[PDB]
Amino acid sequence: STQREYVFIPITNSITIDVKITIGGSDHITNIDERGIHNVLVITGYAVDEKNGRLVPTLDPCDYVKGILVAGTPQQAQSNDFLTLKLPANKLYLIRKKGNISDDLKIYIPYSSPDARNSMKTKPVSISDDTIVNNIIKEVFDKIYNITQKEKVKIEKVKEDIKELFSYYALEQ
Amino acid sequence: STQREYVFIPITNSITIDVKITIGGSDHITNIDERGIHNVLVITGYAVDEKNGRLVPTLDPCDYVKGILVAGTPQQAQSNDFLTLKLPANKLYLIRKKGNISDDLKIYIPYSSPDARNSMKTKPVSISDDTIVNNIIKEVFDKIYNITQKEKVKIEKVKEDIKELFSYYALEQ
Amino acid sequence: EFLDYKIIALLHDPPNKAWVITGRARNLTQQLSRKHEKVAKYIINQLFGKNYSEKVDNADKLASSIDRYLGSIVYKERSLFENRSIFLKNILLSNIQRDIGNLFPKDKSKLDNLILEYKKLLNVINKTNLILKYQLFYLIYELVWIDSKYENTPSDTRNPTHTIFDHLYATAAMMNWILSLEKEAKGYLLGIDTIGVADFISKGRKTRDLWISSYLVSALLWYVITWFIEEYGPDVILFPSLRFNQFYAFYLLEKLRKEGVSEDVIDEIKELITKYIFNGDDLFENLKIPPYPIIPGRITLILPGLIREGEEYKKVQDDNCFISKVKERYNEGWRKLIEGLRCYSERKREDGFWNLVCRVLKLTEDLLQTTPLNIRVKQVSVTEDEIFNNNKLRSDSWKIYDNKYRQLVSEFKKSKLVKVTPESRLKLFELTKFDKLPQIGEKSKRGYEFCTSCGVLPAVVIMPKEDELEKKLIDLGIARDEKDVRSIKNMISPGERLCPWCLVKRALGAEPRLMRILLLGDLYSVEKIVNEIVSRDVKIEIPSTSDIASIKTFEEMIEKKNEICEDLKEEEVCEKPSESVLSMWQWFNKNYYNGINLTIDPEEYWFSEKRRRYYFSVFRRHRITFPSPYYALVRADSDYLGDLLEGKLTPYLAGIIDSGDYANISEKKEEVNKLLEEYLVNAGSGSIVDYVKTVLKCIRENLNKCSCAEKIYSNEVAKVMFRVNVEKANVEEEVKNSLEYFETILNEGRIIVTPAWHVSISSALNRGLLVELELVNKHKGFVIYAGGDDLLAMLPVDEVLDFIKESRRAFAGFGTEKLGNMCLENGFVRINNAYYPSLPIVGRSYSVIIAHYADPLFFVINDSYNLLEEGKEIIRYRVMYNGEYKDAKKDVAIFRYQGLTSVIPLSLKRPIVSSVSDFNEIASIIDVILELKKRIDEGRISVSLLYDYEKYKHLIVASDEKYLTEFLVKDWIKRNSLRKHVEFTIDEKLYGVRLTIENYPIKIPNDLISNIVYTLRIIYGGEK
Ligand SMILES: [Zn+2]
Repeated sequence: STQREYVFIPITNSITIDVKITIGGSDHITNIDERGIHNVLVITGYAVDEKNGRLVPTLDPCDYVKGILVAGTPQQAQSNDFLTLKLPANKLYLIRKKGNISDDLKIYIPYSSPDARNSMKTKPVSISDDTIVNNIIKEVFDKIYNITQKEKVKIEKVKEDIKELFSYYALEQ
Repeated sequence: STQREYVFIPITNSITIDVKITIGGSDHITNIDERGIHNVLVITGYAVDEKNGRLVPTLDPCDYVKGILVAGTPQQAQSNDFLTLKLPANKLYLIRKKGNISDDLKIYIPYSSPDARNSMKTKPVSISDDTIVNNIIKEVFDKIYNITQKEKVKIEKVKEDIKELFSYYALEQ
Repeated sequence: EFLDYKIIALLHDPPNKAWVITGRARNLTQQLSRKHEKVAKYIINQLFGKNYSEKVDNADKLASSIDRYLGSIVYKERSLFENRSIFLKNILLSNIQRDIGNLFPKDKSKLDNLILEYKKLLNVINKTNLILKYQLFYLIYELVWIDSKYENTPSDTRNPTHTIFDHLYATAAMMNWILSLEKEAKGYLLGIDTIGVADFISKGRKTRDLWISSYLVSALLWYVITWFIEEYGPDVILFPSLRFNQFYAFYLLEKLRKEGVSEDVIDEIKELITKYIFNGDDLFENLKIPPYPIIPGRITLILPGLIREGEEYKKVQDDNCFISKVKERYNEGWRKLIEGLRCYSERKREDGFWNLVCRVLKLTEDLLQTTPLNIRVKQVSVTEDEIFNNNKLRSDSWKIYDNKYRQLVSEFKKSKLVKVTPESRLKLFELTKFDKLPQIGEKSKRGYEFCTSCGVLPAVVIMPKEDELEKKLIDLGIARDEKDVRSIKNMISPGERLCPWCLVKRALGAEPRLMRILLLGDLYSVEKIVNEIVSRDVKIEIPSTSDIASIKTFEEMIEKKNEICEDLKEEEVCEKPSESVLSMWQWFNKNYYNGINLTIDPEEYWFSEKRRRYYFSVFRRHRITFPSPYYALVRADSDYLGDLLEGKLTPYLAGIIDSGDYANISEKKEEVNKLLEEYLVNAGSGSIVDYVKTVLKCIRENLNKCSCAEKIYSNEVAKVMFRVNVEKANVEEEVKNSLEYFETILNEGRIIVTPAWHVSISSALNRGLLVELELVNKHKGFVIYAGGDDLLAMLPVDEVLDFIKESRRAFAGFGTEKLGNMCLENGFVRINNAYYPSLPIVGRSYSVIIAHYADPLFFVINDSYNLLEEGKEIIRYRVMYNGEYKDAKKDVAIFRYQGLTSVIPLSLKRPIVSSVSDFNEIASIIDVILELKKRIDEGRISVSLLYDYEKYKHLIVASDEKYLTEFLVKDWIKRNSLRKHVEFTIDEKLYGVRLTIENYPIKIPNDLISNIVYTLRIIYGGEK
């Protein structure tokens, strides 16, 4: 099996890629075959600050976040703010399951120190402002999952695909 | 800014102290005055690790780690062993809540590293076996007052909320 | 008449009552403007608003017994008997609860967050098509509520033994009575039953025959009840509950696919269905049919007395308008399946095996007219007289539904006295006396050559033996040429005779998508259904008993691939998957992709004769163990479930009281009351319990006779002043009616059955079905049918013991790690913070036949229904009941291996669960066999352990001092142990069980430890 790295969804140009190398292997997690971005995960209580973002947490179920999993390098090989976590993959709050999933993992979620001595101030709002939709695929798809997304039968709805799904949570701080 | 603590309630013989001297006051949450244990706290998405009596997060919003928020001092030593967060009291998963408390808090939650040297699994478990309730409630929580077990006319009632409310998820490793 | 007033009932009480009632947030009722009806009215913004008349009031009363239990006027009062703690109590047990503190829409900011989801799902249905608005909302009501992660709340904080979602569906089902009685009154409780299911399943050579014949039972019944789904929408089906069917949801999607709908709303609703109705298995989307034949078997409707054909509903013409309608709606499905099979077979007129099916579907038209399944329908009725005084409910009306369902059950058991096999309807006298029987193939040297699957009917397609097939296929009419032979042989074995009915089973076994004709029903024309089947190349391969007997071999050469690979290179073992075929078997699908080609017929391989020694040598060099020819046919069935639907107490005290005892409940008055008094007091906790605690006090030995008010008036009258709103509460009558209620309960010795009691048991029975399917997939098994309480699977002999262990406990709600998207929490299945009750008390017996893969599947299935269903009926063991030692008889898990029989009780405690600590010892003898079996194959204990027990047995039997027996088994273990550090204990509550059996051709050792030894010999006998 391959070790993975869940890439999240920002709002600004800063926290889109945050990783320097690509697949390495060949077997992956997320698929967008023709109609929908399949196999996307959700994690409860984890903001990513959408600027200076390293997965700051939240302490309730109502908070969550969603983004696709890629089996890429652990974010330019830093040994500071990871989790060194893995589990039989029967414990993933994934959306749009498709097919038998591998029953292992090795994920290093870049979850840093929480935002100390500040209240939640967390904002539930989905992704909007299509200029932000084009902002993300500008740098996260045309080379990471670019086997598709350039000449597929339907690419312009993959932008539509993130319209429905992603509704992150940020601390507004 | 109540310097809070979270002593959780598993069957383990590892929750002996893990903490030290009192809140800084007496505005507690052991609201056992009326009918037994009141105002429970349940973390969502954490393990209990069945050993090394701290908590480990696992990223599915399916887990319950329960225990009473009795404040105090984190052994007077730790800073990184806890999330160091600031809750406004309205962003938790609570049980048996009384009149709303609209203040804000300090957060020290017993944390074990994710450290998936092994694989992470979730093991359902609860409390039974009279000696298994005889051990822990006498270890710590009976000493919150020690006026309990002194004149407490609800001994038959408080003894059950260990096997009624606090159901945690072990590690199976 | 346009009634459609059930949506007013399905939302009359929002899934936020317990937080809105005796308020927690109390501001989402502020931030829009009776208290809980306001938040109930606000969410009704799509269409017609709530009617404060005969649309909820009377329906909500007869829906559940929470108007009798906790009083009629204090139910509708939300006042004085308050309790500001939302517990959720199980319905079968009451000593088990969850706690439901706060996960719910608290503000309109969060409240409308889901109303936009409700609307964005029904915004796609044209507003003229209200029947799709109801059908869709019916299934997705609680689904979109579970996705938006909200805790499930009880229908009443006082008596928390009813989930609000179930009580909502309950009052909507009773709504068909209330409505049709407000009009010209008539209301029916229709019920359908299938005569001889097991005998229909047991007719098949292969498992694809077993699987198809087990799928016809579900399809033919689904094609009937889908007509009621189309006429009166859902909620007219009490059993099986629709709110979790895999058959309904599948039919529901193809309705949206029909008539056009938003492609990302039919999809928006398809991740809901895949996540919850199924468990993350979109295999049905690729299969195009629901993978598992869920057999309801016993369907009970609650119909209104209103019929269509007036272009809209009218008064029903005659009472027989419903029985005749089903009987003809049932034979239509058989015709419409013979139609599609005829059409499809001519579409593929070439390709072989279909030019044969064409030749018989035409030669035997008259025979195939008759359905081979022969259901039986019954019906009762109600009138305005039995339910109303003038226009309001009458006293004692609350028991009408219970009594009406009583007559329905009796009428079934009354008719089950005469068993009419479906073969009797055929006309075969002149077809066998004179040689007019069409015999495509060989000519019977001796008459007509009975079928090899049935055995009863004569055969139409006789097959030559393996002298040689080609020169005997092509000359005879069977084969037109030679190329079709290898295509006929692929579906019919040489020597196999087939009757018209069984060939239809084989034909549908070659193309299971043809079942869509019955699955959807009156949605697509038969030709449109067939077209999509010939417009594709789906290849659905179904396992056989030789495939199941090769799991550990396949799974061994699948991880020694490269090594086992070079030597053959040509034997299709290292062939590469050349197609993308699929299967309902979630083990074939699960691998299929390790260059191993799981499609190879093992009977041309290690299970062959020209190739046996070869693959013995092949397996020899690679340390691969030669496979055993034995599989395990596991058949589960719950105990006294239908007897539980009558509200009886036999499922609780199985064996201590039997179904026969209810002919005179006074003979068991001491026990039936000890339980019923316990169920009532524990249910309905809060300030109310001490009130009812005193009402059951003043009964016991023919007590006060209404002179108990004195003790309980003080309870109520000193409580009614807690709020100044008492309208006309005649407390001297209120406490009387409550005393009248519990009286009938204790006199009848059974819970008074209401719709909510049924809908809850029914829905839980469908959720337990979900977790039961993950377990049969987890243990590499093959589900043959699993509908509700029943189950039929084919496991390997290896995973059979631990399957029973997990399946038995998962049925009781207790369990370890989640299976799909649902966990098992001590008698409460939980789907994303939503707690649902299970059936912890209901016993569940098992029947394991360890059979050779070559044994005739007719007599293996027959034994499984005549090893248990008449062997489980006679087995008694010594159960621990309230300190005494009584004799229970149920929940036994029988094992059988060609003569050897074993019985392993799963409870040993007669009220199987009375506290949350009762779960961890259900099936506690199984892991005793599992641990023992584990220590043997590791050489830590010799297998001679099973052979020496005979001499230790007489001492362990005669010894009644447990400190002495815990040394005799410690000695018997260590003597024939192969090491010096094996410390294997026996739970010590297993010393003395004494399983007996009344004069039967089944010899069971009369002690438990001996049965543990026989169970191992049976498990080990089926591995060599
Ligand atoms: Zn036949």
